[PDB]
Amino acid sequence: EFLLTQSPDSLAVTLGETATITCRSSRNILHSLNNKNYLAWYQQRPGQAPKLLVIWASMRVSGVADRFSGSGSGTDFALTISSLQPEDAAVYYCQHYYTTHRTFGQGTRVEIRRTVAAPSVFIFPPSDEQLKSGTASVVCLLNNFYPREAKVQWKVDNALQSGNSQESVTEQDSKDSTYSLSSTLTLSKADYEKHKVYACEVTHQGLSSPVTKSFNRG
Amino acid sequence: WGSSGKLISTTAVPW
Amino acid sequence: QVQLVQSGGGVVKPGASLRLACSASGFTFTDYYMSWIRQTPGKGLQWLAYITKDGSEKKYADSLQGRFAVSRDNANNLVFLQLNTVEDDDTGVYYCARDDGYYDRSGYYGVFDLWGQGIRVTVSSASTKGPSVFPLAPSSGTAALGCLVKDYFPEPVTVSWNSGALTSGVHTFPAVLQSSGLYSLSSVVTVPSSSLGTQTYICNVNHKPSNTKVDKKVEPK
Repeated sequence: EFLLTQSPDSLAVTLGETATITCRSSRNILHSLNNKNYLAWYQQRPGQAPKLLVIWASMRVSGVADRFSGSGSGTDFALTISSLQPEDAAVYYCQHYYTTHRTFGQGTRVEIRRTVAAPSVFIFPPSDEQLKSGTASVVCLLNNFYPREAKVQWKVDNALQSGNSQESVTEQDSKDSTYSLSSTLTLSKADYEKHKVYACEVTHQGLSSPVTKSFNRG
Repeated sequence: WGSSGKLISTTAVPW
Repeated sequence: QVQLVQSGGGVVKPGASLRLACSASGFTFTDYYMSWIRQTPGKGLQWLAYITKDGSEKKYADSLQGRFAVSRDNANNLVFLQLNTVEDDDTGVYYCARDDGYYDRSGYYGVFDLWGQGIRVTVSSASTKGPSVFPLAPSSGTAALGCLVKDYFPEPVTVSWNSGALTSGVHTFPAVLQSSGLYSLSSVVTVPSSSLGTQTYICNVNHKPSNTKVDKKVEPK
């Protein structure tokens, strides 16, 4: 019935500059009886509960920095963060309370923008301990890169792999505003011993051409 | 009129 | 101190039931509606349920098909959420929240001004299992080394290096869920390649759900 759609999904902002996040409602949430928009904004930092920032679309709650400003009316709303500070990197959510069945927008992730930084790439063969157990995990590390978008491809005897790896990415680093990424290729010991060359190939805006790290089983 | 807490209730009406 | 302290939660088998609790302090509990809100990868941040001050009226998100039941105990400043007939979509982090609003004859209109710390709910038939810890040995400027923390259940694990003395350059990554139903995580650190013959590097892994503590020395191979 009432759908909130935020945009963008994510935003990189230079420290000291201004971030604008929008929230669109599929239905009007301005009530003429009190001339109020039934819209709230929240901030959620990694590992923490959301925090209430703004009520009635534009009223900051107690303790909230005045570099946050809510605006808009009816169906179209915005949260503007002036003079962005490092603590402002967070996921922001809008929430309506125009009906008794409240919903949130999908969240907008605000990250700190910094200069491009290429990853340092490392590859780790399976340990002898693990192999004795019947499985081989090969790990590729992409260390301290920016922007967050990176592509890791696994190649086994030069053959591109699909479906047998998993990856994850750290939160943005508080010190240097970079990301790091870990990818694991998992094979059975038997499959592992059927091939020689194991490689991870990394594509990233800071690399003029893709970087490959590899080893020969043995 | 009912209030849960007071943040929203006390600001829902101009008066 | 004004706060909401959550408990309960944890692992629940598909189809079974699980209870979440929240304990309120520092405010007049009976002056407030209370709500539960979860965060799941598939459905985002999602309001689930509210209960009125005296516990007599309850409202729920229709998509829950009546599977969840909220209740409160005003004599002990507790609110509860029971998840029934749980399914894989119910895995996530569940929050209690104080609900500040107004109500007229049309309904209740409010926001969430105070939140518990969140509790992890894992819907899984997997059994508790402590991790295997395998070295990620430095290759043989800067060297990288680490530990692979594999095949544990449930979340979470913590990893430190050299009993917490080594934090610069450490990255402990979000775990991934394998098709076996067990989790796998890596933790890495970058160090001077020149330290590899003279500095000891030990990863300290703690998996509280299984009472497993393991220290693994990581050496060049």
